[PDB]
Amino acid sequence: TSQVRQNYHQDSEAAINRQINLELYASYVYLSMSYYFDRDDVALKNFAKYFLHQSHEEREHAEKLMKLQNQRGGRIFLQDIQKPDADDWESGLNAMEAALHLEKNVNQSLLELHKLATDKNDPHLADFIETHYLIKELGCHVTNLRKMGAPESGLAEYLFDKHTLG
Amino acid sequence: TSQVRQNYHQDSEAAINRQINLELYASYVYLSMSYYFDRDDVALKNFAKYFLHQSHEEREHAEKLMKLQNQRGGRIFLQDIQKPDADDWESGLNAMEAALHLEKNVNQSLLELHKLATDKNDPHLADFIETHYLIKELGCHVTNLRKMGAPESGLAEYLFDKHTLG
Amino acid sequence: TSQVRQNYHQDSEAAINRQINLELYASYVYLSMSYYFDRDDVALKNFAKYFLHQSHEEREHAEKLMKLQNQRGGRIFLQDIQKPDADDWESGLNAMEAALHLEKNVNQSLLELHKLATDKNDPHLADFIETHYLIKELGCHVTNLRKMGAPESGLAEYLFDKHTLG
Amino acid sequence: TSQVRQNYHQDSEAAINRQINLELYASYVYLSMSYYFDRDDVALKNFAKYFLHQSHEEREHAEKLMKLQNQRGGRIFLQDIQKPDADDWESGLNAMEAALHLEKNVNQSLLELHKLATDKNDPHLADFIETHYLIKELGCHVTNLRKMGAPESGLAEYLFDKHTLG
Amino acid sequence: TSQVRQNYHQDSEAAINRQINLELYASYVYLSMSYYFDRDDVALKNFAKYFLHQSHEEREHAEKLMKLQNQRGGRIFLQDIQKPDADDWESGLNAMEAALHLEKNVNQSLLELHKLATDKNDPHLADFIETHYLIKELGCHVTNLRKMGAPESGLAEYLFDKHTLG
Amino acid sequence: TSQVRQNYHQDSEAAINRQINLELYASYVYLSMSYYFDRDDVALKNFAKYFLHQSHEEREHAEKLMKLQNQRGGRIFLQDIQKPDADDWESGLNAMEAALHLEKNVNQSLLELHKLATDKNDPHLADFIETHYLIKELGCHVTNLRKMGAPESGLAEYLFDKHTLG
Repeated sequence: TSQVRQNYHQDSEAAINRQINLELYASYVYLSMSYYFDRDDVALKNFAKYFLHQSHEEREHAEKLMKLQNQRGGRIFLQDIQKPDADDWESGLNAMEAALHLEKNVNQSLLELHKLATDKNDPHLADFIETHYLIKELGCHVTNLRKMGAPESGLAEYLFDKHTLG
Repeated sequence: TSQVRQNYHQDSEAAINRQINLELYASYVYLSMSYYFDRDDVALKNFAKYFLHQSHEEREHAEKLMKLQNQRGGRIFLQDIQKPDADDWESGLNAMEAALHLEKNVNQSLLELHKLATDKNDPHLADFIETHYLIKELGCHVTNLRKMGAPESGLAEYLFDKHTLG
Repeated sequence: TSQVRQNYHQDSEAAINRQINLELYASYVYLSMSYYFDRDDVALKNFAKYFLHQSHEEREHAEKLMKLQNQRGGRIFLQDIQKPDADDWESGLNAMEAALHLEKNVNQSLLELHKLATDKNDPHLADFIETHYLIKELGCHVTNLRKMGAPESGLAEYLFDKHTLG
Repeated sequence: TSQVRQNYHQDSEAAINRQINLELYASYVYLSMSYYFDRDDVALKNFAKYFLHQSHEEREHAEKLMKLQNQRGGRIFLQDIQKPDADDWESGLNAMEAALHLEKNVNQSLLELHKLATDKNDPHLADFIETHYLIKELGCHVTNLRKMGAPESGLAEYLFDKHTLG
Repeated sequence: TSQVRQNYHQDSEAAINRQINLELYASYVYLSMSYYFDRDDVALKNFAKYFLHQSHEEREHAEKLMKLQNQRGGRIFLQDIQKPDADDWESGLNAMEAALHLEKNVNQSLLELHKLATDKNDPHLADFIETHYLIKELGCHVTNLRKMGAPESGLAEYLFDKHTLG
Repeated sequence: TSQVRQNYHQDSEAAINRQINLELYASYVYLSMSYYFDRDDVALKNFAKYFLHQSHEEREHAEKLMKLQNQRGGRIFLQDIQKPDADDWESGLNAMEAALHLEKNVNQSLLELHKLATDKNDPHLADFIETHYLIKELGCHVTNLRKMGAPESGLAEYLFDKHTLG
């Protein structure tokens, strides 16, 4: 090629295709986590709308990644989206850790992306990718869930529902 | 099975899972066709902001099914989300006619859903596709693009962009 | 054929149109009666403003069906609007008795429509019609008037005009 | 017849009960013309707002007359309202021009009744005619389309649908 | 038959009189359930607001039918209103669970009233069922109390008394 | 048992409960009647919106007794709510006539409840009752109607609706 591209590598153009999927995955996942806490033998809305909100949130990420190609110049190639690993997320504490673990791999994907954003001397790519993500909050809640009665306390969670997910 | 269920001939619960996927696909394909029209060798923002905005709405077509599952008593099984057929489309009219067939499909599996539902005695289920699943539109856009010299008269597309999307 | 026709059967399409020549007949009837009461020599000034609104808000049914046909892919085939029965409407209940009578045939045709709307298994049709038009109220005007002494008492007349229809 | 009747010929009235039958027909035609442009294969919204609007405005045009009758101590004698004429109208251009002829006709009948007003010195009858009626505006559209590429250039009666009817 | 009665079976009516009396019983229980908690030896003001609030809504649900009955031209025939069933209800958990078993009952008598409608095609009757009824909320409640410790844990049905009924 | 019991006797307690089932019988009776006038073949809308109110504010007396009961340490032992005599309520005053005739037996009971409150020298019960429920208003209405010629003058009926019940 287009009249726009310049200093943009074919590798870099493939990676975003890769992330565009991975971030789309996470939306699928959190989506999957969101309605598990909406079903009655769990009944933990808030946990619901928390994950639905992280689901809408990574549902973007991509959507801004797709802007990043239709702007650096590349072409967006979309691949299927995968069903999640589980289907009964056991509990609040389990979920978060899973979310906890899902958000690392997502970020690992980017950490090597900037490592590709430097090896191909793309500063307009050596930006934008470093500041829209990151974990740790999803840590914490783990500690906040660990030290309580989770995932036993069912009581330790219905309280975590109000005073940290309200 | 669970505690809320009653008068929910499982057979339909299976199908509920299938719209979930279906409508998701819709939201995928519309996601596709949305960020092609942001491509710089197309640059048709409004066409984007339209498809970008049909994707979000057929997504919540599905979000507002996974709520119907839990509710009537069911259980939500997700599956992979397959890519669209392209992977990057042809023209506004081509995109338009596209959704047309697509929404005709996603509507086909619902009038195929009223039946089975309009039989297995689920007055509940009978009144949540009856309240808000409808396409007509598009079909009436298709017309507005053909008659104007689309999909070649690029001037037709660009004027359609500012007047029936602005 | 039409590009958005789907599950829309021809028996249906032709019976809609047969219903539009009813819903424009009453409008003409309610119009016919609205201005028998604007006559200087009975001059029930509300019964005039009442049946007027009725002819108005029963030319809106027939319109909403025209919005419907055109939305289901159909084609519209209007016919002559016959003229009501008789030009002198006598009095008050007798026209209220007329308007009752008239509403009931309009109801019975829609019941012949919906009964036809579940033979071809149309969800969209059968949900559109049933969410709108009924009747009763006039039932409680014929009574009142028959209960007060109408129509044969002129003081009964004017009072209901001035205390029910204001 | 009547006590209020005065200076009103037979003759004048009958000449009112046939201009009502006319103004009525015109709305029935404007209806037929407005919903023609509400189809899925025509797709002109502002055309469908226009004639529907003249539809009501002639509805009223016929009503004022009605009251004129009773005010004149007349007796309205309603006849059947005839269908069009046309179902396909069938382009933008070919519609107004059939309304122009439609409007040049109804006005032709105004003038005769008014000459009937001067042949009976019915001045309260004349001043009803020369207040809020007549054509032209259709004309200046008719020219506008032709000058634009109708009916050969759908892009014409499109851009006329938004630039003079929005 | 009655003048407004049309397309209404005996049979449908006498069913309404057996669904009225039922929604009626549905309120009485809630009262019995509200003021149970209004005791000095049970001490949950929020539960007490919550079944007294249901008690007010099922009564409305009962008034809604009366009105349809007559509106259908039916003749309401009231019966005794039977008593609970229970005076000690006799914890938070156990109250909910009998409210769930209760709501499933009255909904059962809806679904068979609805199917009653289909076996005659009574579409005005049918739209009164699928608009403003059903449970779930009681489902999604019972779980929470269970998971928290109820009835083995007054500290739970206390805590649930604020954090989901404040 | 009880810990807030003191100077509350068991003739009292068992007479309070007896009084609630009185005051719920009134509600049921007013409710049987409100939707009597809602019948198409009487339709005195205000008679319906009044007695409907009476059935409220006499379903609210009974509730004000349960709060009292539980306050004074007691227990609530509700019973079957017997049904009103006759489903057809004749006319306007006949319903009014009954309506007084029925207040005179809730008051008569209360007056019998009070004499029990001084013979056991209760102040808090003897003050709560004498500051709430009385009668006569209806007394004036039975007269007005009988003065006008009710019920037998349907015109005396409907006016009283409009000028006194509105």
